[PDB]
Amino acid sequence: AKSAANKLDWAKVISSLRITGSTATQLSSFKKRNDEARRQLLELQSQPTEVDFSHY
Amino acid sequence: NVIQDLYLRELKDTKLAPSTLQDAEGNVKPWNPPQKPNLPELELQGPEALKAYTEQNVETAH
Amino acid sequence: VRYEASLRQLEQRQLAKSVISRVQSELGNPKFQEKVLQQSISEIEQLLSK
Amino acid sequence: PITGKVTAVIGAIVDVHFEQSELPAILNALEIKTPQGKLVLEVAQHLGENTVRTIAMDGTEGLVRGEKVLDTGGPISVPVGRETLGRIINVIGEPIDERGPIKSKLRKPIHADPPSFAEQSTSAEILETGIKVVDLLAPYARGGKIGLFGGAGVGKTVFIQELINNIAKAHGGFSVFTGVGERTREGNDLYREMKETGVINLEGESKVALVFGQMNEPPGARARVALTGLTIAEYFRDEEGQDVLLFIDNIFRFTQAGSEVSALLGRIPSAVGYQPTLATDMGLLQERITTTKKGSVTSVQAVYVPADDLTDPAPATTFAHLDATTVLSRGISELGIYPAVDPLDSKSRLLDAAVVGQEHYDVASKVQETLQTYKSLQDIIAILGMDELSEQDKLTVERARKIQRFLSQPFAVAEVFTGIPGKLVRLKDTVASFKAVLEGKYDNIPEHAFYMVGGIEDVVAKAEKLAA
Amino acid sequence: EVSSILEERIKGVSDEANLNETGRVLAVGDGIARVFGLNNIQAEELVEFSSGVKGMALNLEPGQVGIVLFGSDRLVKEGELVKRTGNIVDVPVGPGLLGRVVDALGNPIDGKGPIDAAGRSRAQVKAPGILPRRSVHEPVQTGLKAVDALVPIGRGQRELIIGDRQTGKTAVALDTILNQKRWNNGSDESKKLYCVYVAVGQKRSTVAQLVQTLEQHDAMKYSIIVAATASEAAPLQYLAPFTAASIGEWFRDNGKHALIVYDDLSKQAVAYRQLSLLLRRPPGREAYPGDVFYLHSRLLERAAKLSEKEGSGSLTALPVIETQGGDVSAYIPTNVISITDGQIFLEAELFYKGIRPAINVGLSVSRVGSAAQVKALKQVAGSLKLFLAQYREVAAFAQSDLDASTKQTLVRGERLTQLLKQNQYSPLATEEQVPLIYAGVNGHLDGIELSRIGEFESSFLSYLKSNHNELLTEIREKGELSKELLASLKSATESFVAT
Amino acid sequence: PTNVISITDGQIFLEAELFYKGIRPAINVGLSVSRVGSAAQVKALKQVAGSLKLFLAQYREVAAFAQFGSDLDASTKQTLVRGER
Repeated sequence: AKSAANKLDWAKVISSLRITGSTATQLSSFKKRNDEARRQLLELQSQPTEVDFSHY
Repeated sequence: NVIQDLYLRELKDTKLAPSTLQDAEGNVKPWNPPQKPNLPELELQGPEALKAYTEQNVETAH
Repeated sequence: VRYEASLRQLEQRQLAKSVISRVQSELGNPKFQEKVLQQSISEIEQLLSK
Repeated sequence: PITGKVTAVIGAIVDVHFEQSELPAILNALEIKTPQGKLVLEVAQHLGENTVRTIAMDGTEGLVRGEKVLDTGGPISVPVGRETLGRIINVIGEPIDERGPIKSKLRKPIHADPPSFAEQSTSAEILETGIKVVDLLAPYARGGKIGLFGGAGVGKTVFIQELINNIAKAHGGFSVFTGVGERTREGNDLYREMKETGVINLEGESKVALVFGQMNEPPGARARVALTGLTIAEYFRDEEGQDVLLFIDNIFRFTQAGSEVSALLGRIPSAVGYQPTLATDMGLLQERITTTKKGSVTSVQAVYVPADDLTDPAPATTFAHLDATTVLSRGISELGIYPAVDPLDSKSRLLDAAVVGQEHYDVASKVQETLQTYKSLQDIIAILGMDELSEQDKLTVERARKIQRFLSQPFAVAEVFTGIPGKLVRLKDTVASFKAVLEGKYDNIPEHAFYMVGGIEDVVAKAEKLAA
Repeated sequence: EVSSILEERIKGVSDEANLNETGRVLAVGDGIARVFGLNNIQAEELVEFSSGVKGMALNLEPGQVGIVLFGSDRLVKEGELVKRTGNIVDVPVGPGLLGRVVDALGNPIDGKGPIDAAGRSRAQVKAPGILPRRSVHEPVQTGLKAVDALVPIGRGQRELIIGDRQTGKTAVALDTILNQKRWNNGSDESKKLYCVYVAVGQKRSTVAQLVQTLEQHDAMKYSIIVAATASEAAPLQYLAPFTAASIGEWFRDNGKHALIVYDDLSKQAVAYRQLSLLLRRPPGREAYPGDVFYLHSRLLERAAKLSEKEGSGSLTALPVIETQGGDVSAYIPTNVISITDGQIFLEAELFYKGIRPAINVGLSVSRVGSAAQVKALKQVAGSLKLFLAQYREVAAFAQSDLDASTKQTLVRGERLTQLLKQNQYSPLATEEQVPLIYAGVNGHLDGIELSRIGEFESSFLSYLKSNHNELLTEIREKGELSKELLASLKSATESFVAT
Repeated sequence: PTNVISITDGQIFLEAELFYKGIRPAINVGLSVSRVGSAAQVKALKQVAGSLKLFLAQYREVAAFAQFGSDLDASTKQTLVRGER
């Protein structure tokens, strides 16, 4: 799941505070969040491919 | 009476109507198959990117 | 499904105008005469049931 | 075959007595031959004694009691279909364009029942006008009634003509312009302008059929003229299967005419002199304008509110059927926007996420705030600058000017006029284009790059050409 | 197929009549046929013309009988046979109207086949007497925090939803219907209000949207929509709330509960005006019929909370009244305001200023109010009424040199106002109303910034559900906040505020 | 009055108070509109009078503010001085 990944991600953001050079490290993390969130809405969008040839 | 006359007349005299499936086709959307089942593109191969990245950002910790 | 529904209404309107064609035939026929007798006797039955 | 005699003419009320004993029905049209004239009387009441009380459409001058009246046998029937395109037709369905006989096929009776509840489409849809400010911030309903608020001089006619152009492109439709009780000066101007714009092309297809009812016509004619227009639009929907535009200039005249007709029919005056029938009159108009399975009649309805009082029963009854308002505005035209659709004063009841999608609604809401913050902030800016305002606030302020610029879309009709290429930025493309600006991906190229351009690509191309 | 069903309908034409009362139109003008005949005729009896038009006989005049046509004048013609149906106005009543959009006659305009009519009951039926009533105490939630707390809604009692023209008044009402789904789904029939929406003068496009919204939220199983659309004839429009009322009586009579929303009585008024004026009955104030007070009162008095001897039932009603630009002194508004007990007054300025729901707290009152209200929700919301009262008064004082006291009021008040915003067509449960208000009352929200109020709200709810859906369930089932619950709840809120 | 206003293509409102104020013609500049507008006046006169309408409208707005009292900024008092003239 995403939640293991995200706990480690946001914890690492608050660790990234304690250094500087996370200039685009955090931007890579944001991108990883984006596409992760994209698959989750993807999985919610899906309908079974075949028509319901029972009714329709 | 008149009910019977109409009933009889209508039922008997018409029981076929036009019905061409081909004409229907014009009025409905065509089924055509999906396109681009494209496999994902592979990028950032090798530690070439990583060595570059370690060097590139001067601030590796400040 | 949409065009199928369109066909159900279209068929109903086609058979509707076909029914009008049956009406014009009926009002010409000496069924027009014969059904006056039918109405007459039917009214006799109704009015006698009063 | 069924004839009667005029027995009274008192004003525009003509009492015709039929001796036939097989009287015309209510709403049937009787016709009287007149020396320079045919006079259509619409049967308004049966007074009994085979005397029918009829309302005159055309003038009642020099009528002679005992004049023979011929029953036309059904309501007024008006020619319908494509042959009407680019014709000016009076209420009685005769060409007043003087381009000779219309030479139409079918003619349809003007009173026709509105579609049944079941017949109505169950889903709301958006009509794509293309016009950026319209599609983004006041999205037109498909087959609804869009209120146009604003007089003339705010580019009302040019707006109307651009809508006519754009629907003719984007939905391939036809339009009916119904001049209900129009001022004949404006009618001449409109006819001229439509030929100039070439929405009416004398040779070749005309995108619009004109039905014009001057105020000069007697009360009966100015009432019924709206229904004549409506019938043509109904044919275009049902038979021609189009999405149709029905310009109705202006709804106040529909009400006003109905008031006068009612008074003449001797119904006890209703409040502030309106007809008692006010609700059902309006009902018969507005319910015929609808989306059906066949297509839609989308009505763009100009509303001139009497004495700028918009709480009079005529406005109140009108507003009951409007689904959107487009406020063309002097002030917005001052900024030099084409059209001049005020983004924050044009409302649509189909603005919501449930209709335009959550993505669009979010975008539109964000735009509403981005604009609106600048309109309030602009008072603070004018006293102490946008440098006083926070850096991020300043970004919104800068972006607001870019958005405002980007809301001007050059008009295709205005290619004839000004000579700026028309842009008909598609709905999806419009939403995406503004979305990209909101995401600040083009908050880096000149404000002037957004002025009078098309899609986001055209902002880019313009920016490049500005730099060059 | 299409032929077979049609063949069945024609086959379903049978028999012959035994007519015995007929009329001949003397004159038909202005929808007022005056018929010679109909010697024996009941008052407001239904009469059927030869055209098939239906009518009522509102005026039984000495020499002629003045039918009011329910059809169009187009098909009625002079001398026409006027058969006497012989039945004063009646409409099908039964559980069969559940999930059925019917017109005034009762014909399904949603064409879901003939109604499972369990009775036909008259459209004019006298309101329950003094002794048949019994005091209101059973709450009915609205899922709108402001409605439920500021102006709590009981059963069998009527309160207005009075506000300015098309400020999405219909939306406010529709929200209530959606919230009844939560209890309705619940099997206990003392938790089932079977709502009836009476769409008066509403364009068919609008009613199509309504039907669609109801279907989308799958609410068409406790809904009946009596529809008299704009096109529908002024007699149908006149009798439309009356017809609707009879539908309500069946539920009420069965001892069940239901909520009937007459929307909007302003259009009922216009129709009565049209009838009276067209029937040449003496006109009166604001050209509204003289007995318009009597009409409105008859309708509004049928709403009743029954006594246990007459089987405890109810027929909650919520008429929606359209103010003609804000004139609450106007003859039709003033009358209705008097007749009903309570008002909720939506205010246009607030609506435009984005406070949706746009309830003006000041001009909302309930005269039954807290008598029916969840005990828990009452406890944590006495404060809320008072705070908002202060916030209103100190609102204008924003115009500078601001007392510390005024600044405390302003902060707490602004946050509260932000909290009571609610997205239309989203209802809420009491168990989630109670926590949100608790935070605001305890001033926890004061710390939270205005922009973050929204984020706070949903988050607080999810946090409450995760941390203790035990707390929520206790609130739901106990219905009374115990000191232990208020203690625990405060802790939970503190913890949530911290995150 | 309602009927005629609709029929006519312009209104040239006069105002009694302004008559007393000594403005003769007493034309109430704000209520007076020409819905046939400028394209009927002399081309020269159109050029010169371009912002005259705007100035007068601004004068009216400013004057209202001015009668609610309080010191006005100099830019506003430029309007006031111009407006009076």
